[PDB]
Amino acid sequence: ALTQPPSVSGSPGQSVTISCTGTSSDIGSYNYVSWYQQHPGKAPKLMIYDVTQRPSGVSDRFSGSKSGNTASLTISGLQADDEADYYCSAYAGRQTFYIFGGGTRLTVL
Amino acid sequence: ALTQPPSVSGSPGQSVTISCTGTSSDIGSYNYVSWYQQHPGKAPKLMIYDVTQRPSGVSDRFSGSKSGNTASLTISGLQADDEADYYCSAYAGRQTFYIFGGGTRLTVL
Amino acid sequence: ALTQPPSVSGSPGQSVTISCTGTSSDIGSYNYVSWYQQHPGKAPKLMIYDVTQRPSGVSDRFSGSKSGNTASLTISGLQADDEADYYCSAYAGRQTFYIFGGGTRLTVL
Amino acid sequence: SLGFLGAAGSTMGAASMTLTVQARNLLSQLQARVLAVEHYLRDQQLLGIWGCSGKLICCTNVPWNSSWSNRNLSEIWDNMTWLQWDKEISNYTQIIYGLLEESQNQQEKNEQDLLALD
Amino acid sequence: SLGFLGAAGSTMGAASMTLTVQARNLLSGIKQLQARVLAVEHYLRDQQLLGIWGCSGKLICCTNVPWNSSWSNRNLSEIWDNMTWLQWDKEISNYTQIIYGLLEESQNQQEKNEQDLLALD
Amino acid sequence: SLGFLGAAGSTMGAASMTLTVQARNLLSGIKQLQARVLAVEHYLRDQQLLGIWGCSGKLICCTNVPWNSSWSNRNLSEIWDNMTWLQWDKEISNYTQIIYGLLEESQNQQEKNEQDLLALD
Amino acid sequence: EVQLVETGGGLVQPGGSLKLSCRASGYTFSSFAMSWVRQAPGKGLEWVSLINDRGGLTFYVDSVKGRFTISRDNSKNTLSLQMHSLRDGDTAVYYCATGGMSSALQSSKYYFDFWGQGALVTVS
Amino acid sequence: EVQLVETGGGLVQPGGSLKLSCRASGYTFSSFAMSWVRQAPGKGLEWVSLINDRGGLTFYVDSVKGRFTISRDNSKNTLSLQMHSLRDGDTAVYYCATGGMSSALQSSKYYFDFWGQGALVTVS
Amino acid sequence: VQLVETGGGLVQPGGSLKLSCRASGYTFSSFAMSWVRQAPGKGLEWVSLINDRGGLTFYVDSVKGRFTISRDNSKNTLSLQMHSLRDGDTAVYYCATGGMSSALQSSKYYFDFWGQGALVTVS
Ligand SMILES: *[C@@H]1O[C@H](CO)[C@@H](O)[C@H](O)[C@H]1NC(C)=O
Ligand SMILES: *[C@@H]1O[C@H](CO)[C@@H](O)[C@H](O)[C@H]1NC(C)=O
Ligand SMILES: *[C@@H]1O[C@H](CO)[C@@H](O)[C@H](O)[C@H]1NC(C)=O
Ligand SMILES: *[C@@H]1O[C@H](CO)[C@@H](O)[C@H](O)[C@H]1NC(C)=O
Ligand SMILES: *[C@@H]1O[C@H](CO)[C@@H](O)[C@H](O)[C@H]1NC(C)=O
Ligand SMILES: *[C@@H]1O[C@H](CO)[C@@H](O)[C@H](O)[C@H]1NC(C)=O
Ligand SMILES: *[C@@H]1O[C@H](CO)[C@@H](O)[C@H](O)[C@H]1NC(C)=O
Ligand SMILES: *[C@@H]1O[C@H](CO)[C@@H](O)[C@H](O)[C@H]1NC(C)=O
Ligand SMILES: *[C@@H]1O[C@H](CO)[C@@H](O)[C@H](O)[C@H]1NC(C)=O
Ligand SMILES: *[C@@H]1O[C@H](CO)[C@@H](O)[C@H](O)[C@H]1NC(C)=O
Ligand SMILES: *[C@@H]1O[C@H](CO)[C@@H](O)[C@H](O)[C@H]1NC(C)=O
Ligand SMILES: *[C@@H]1O[C@H](CO)[C@@H](O)[C@H](O)[C@H]1NC(C)=O
Ligand SMILES: *[C@@H]1O[C@H](CO)[C@@H](O)[C@H](O)[C@H]1NC(C)=O
Ligand SMILES: *[C@@H]1O[C@H](CO)[C@@H](O)[C@H](O)[C@H]1NC(C)=O
Repeated sequence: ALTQPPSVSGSPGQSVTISCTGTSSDIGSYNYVSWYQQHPGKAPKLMIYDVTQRPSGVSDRFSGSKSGNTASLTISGLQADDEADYYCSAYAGRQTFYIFGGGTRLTVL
Repeated sequence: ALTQPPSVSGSPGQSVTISCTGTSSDIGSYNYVSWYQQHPGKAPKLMIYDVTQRPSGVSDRFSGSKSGNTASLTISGLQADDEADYYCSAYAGRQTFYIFGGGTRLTVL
Repeated sequence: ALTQPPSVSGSPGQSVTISCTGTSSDIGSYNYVSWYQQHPGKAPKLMIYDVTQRPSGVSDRFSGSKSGNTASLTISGLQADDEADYYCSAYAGRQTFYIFGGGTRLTVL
Repeated sequence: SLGFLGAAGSTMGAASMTLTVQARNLLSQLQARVLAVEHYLRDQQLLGIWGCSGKLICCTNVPWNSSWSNRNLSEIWDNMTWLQWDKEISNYTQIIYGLLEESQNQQEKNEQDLLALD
Repeated sequence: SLGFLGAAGSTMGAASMTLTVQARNLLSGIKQLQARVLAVEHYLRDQQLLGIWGCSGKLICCTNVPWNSSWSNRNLSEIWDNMTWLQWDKEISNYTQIIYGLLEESQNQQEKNEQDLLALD
Repeated sequence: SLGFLGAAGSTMGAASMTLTVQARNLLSGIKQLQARVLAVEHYLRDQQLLGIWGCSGKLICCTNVPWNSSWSNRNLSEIWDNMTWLQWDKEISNYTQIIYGLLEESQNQQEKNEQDLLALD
Repeated sequence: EVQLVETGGGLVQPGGSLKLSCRASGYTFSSFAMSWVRQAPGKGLEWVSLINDRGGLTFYVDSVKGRFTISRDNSKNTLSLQMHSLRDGDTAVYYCATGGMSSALQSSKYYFDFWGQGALVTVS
Repeated sequence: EVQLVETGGGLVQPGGSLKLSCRASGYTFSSFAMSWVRQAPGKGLEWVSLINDRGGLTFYVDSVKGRFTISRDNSKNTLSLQMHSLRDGDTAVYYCATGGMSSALQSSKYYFDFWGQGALVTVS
Repeated sequence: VQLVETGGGLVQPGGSLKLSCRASGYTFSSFAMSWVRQAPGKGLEWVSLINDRGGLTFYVDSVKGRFTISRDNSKNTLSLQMHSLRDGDTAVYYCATGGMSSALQSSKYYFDFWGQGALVTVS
């Protein structure tokens, strides 16, 4: 249900953003939007939840926001070790619990 | 869901009927069938409600009937501002409250 | 709805299996599978109910079984068990009470 | 809020919005306390025999008979008060209650059968 | 139609149609006052016991507690068509408290599940 | 299984699992009749008050009244996990009449909305 | 073991109405749920409607919920099926039957047991 | 004389939002339910939304359930329809109307007895 | 926190397979649990959610008639029994915490702790 454009790229020291597009009944109606960072061979560790919150145990260079029916993940101090498949996840309601977009490959030159 | 014929016409002094056809969930199961008259450039006014009832101030030239899954607006004679776009409307239950048909042009020849 | 074999056959003194298959909401989730014998020109009569049971008045050599989403009627002997379509039926919940699908015109040659 | 019975002289469609004010004054010498408790429990039992267990406004499946009262709703709810209405239908109240009981009994069996479908 | 306890000797399937007749007769100097208080206390204890089972306001209340075959190994064609409520009450004098405890626990689980589902956005 | 009030010193989240243990101990010369009548009157006032709120027949009743942060600014991780019902009662007792009035008004609005929804043919 | 006798109707135009009925004998009618099952001349069996023993609960397939009404009279031992807005696709032999659902205090069935002799419905 | 006057907006961009404020006079505002009905320039009348007399209950067509909010203020005698995420297909005249529902104690109507002037809502 | 799945592949589609997951490092009975599907060439898909007590289970429509999720709070394990498996169900199935809170806790609607994959193939 969610749209996540692939082939996102950047460079160390520059900021990057990854977009996520949903609809009025899920992103617009709920604030339960989360982001995951999956390295190849590794579990998709949680990075962002509740749009603006982060869990303990991760760097604070990861942030995000929501507006309208869209949401985004922002990385400021991009590192070479941030090359990974990022996922957008959102709560859709009681009849459908969670929706995901496709994988977004973030590469760092 | 309501189909009614266009291009209804008649001479002054003659009577006409305007039909409205629906299904069992729109017309057959309910007596809440109404008719409206809209003049070009003006908001529609209520002319017939509850199949056989008239609003106060509306003359007795407008009547109507219901049979099966169809209903009819009967106009006895034709004069003055009878030339207009007429609409049928019906209660369609709790899931869809009201359904309107298309416009019927009534002209006085 | 319920898939049945294309009118299997066999010699008198041999047995046949008449399958009846469906989905999880028709067969897999319920044990209320019954079989009926409808002689041409006559009304159907109950032969098997509750998968394995037969009513009083019905002779032996009629039995059944169930595995997975497949139920079956085993008919042994074929002692003038003349062609009578051998319909299956299953309970499929409150919304879809009973389904019969097709039929099996068993012939005893 | 007007207070206890302050809507008694108001119309039924206005007094019907103050039911909790009346309800809270039904519970709050021993013979008087036991009598009040018994009257409260008899009224709650009548509500529980019907399907109106925990409700103050309860819609039922008993159709209204024109022989009980032939007034339209524009008179019963907008013009008439509860005292006048209570006087008008006293002669039929015991009939109406009986029908309410019968309706709930049928409903209970129907629900018991509807929950019996696998 | 048969009056209070008139169906006591009828089968329980037939006696189940007279629940309102039995219910209406449960509510209606020092001895009169003690008798009235005692009747009120018995009524309220039965109503509380129904309430903690999720059966408040109902005379026929279905539950989700399965019937154990050890409590009474009888078919419905025998319990409901060929037995009275008095004989049944004698038969399950034992295990009544087990059934009541299971009903209380099942209702506690149902209340928690309903609270979690209603709190689910 | 802790007994009557055994959960009194437990946290609110743990004490909410014993609602039937406390509920079943609320019901069970002229001095003793006064005591019994007062126990019945307190029980009935609590049951009527639950009924007014639309909570009849339930021990855990969810409502449509939003929580006002001025009544208590604690989050769920503090109220339910690190607080007992006695401490909560001490903190909320200043605001329980406002809460009760809001519950009564909310149920009256809910009953009117349900009656109007059931009046649609 | 029991006797079920249907009474049918004649030829009806599309959009008309037709009433079928069924009489029971040899058993207690009020003790069993009854149903109506349809069979097109060249097809198999299709269940159409089910009514419980008291007549209070009726169930239908989606295609007939707004067209067919099933009614029961336990004093006359009589069933009826009133069909409106009939189409040519409804031409079939209709049977009344004893079986189907049981009323919660009885052993579970979920099957049809006793069948009638059939009644023809022909739609032009 | 009962009068309804729409004082809402006009031209908006695709994806934009606006509100339509409808004033009413000549009758007791709190005693009647109200609605908004849509009519495209080349189509007939289409019902969009209705609100009860007390304002607690709102009903919509499926296409606007996640986009349109209808509310009323009985002290200001003001009806307000807030529209979000409008599409090019939503260009139409939106009529403010009184009637179509009653709160169970009045009478059965299911009709719109008063209509406004019609606000014109367009999308670039 | 650790989550260790036990599982394996399947041959002859149409059969059934039992998967399990063991939790450590946190109170198992205090958190909701879920299973999430990730095909090798696709993104993440949520499959099932069970609450902390285990009384409430939720599924996507495609597996409502196929998958059963249960949890044992005494052994701190999950058990997922998958019936009528098809070749299109080949994916890595991850065991994860979260997905809901039982009304008396702050809401989450996220999956924080993830497992390492059930590594389930269908042939
Ligand atoms: C008494 O009647 C007047 C006349 O309309 C009315 O305005 C007033 O509200 C009534 N009193 C009560 C308590 O309803
Ligand atoms: C109203 O009561 C009379 C009293 O005999 C009865 O004959 C009639 O059928 C009743 N009507 C309704 C609709 O209940
Ligand atoms: C109700 O009946 C009375 C008869 O006295 C009539 O005057 C009044 O107009 C009726 N109400 C309606 C809404 O027609
Ligand atoms: C109904 O309204 C009229 C208004 O003139 C009043 O005179 C009459 O008494 C009212 N009816 C009742 C029963 O109070
Ligand atoms: C009601 O009963 C009383 C006496 O019991 C009688 O005077 C009165 O006329 C009766 N009313 C009706 C409407 O039958
Ligand atoms: C007592 O038993 C007989 C035996 O047939 C039965 O007919 C009768 O109805 C029973 N009595 C009651 C009150 O049910
Ligand atoms: C039924 O009761 C017996 C008591 O001996 C117990 O062992 C058995 O587990 C019970 N059955 C169920 C299904 O709980
Ligand atoms: C019910 O159980 C008894 C016990 O023997 C048996 O005789 C009777 O036939 C059973 N009834 C049915 C309908 O199976
Ligand atoms: C109940 O259990 C006791 C235990 O000794 C036994 O004596 C008694 O007979 C039992 N009663 C029934 C009705 O089974
Ligand atoms: C009392 O407090 C201790 C603190 O750890 C806790 O473990 C214990 O369960 C508490 N008692 C009760 C009855 O909750
Ligand atoms: C409740 O909160 C509102 C703001 O949401 C505030 O205006 C009001 O005063 C609060 N209530 C109390 C009793 O302080
Ligand atoms: C939430 O609760 C924690 C304690 O569990 C507390 O430290 C924190 O400040 C609270 N947050 C709020 C009220 O926003
Ligand atoms: C709250 O948590 C602290 C943590 O040490 C504990 O000591 C205290 O007893 C807890 N309070 C309650 C009421 O359980
Ligand atoms: C409740 O109100 C009284 C009245 O002054 C005040 O003294 C007391 O501190 C208040 N309680 C709380 C918990 O604030």
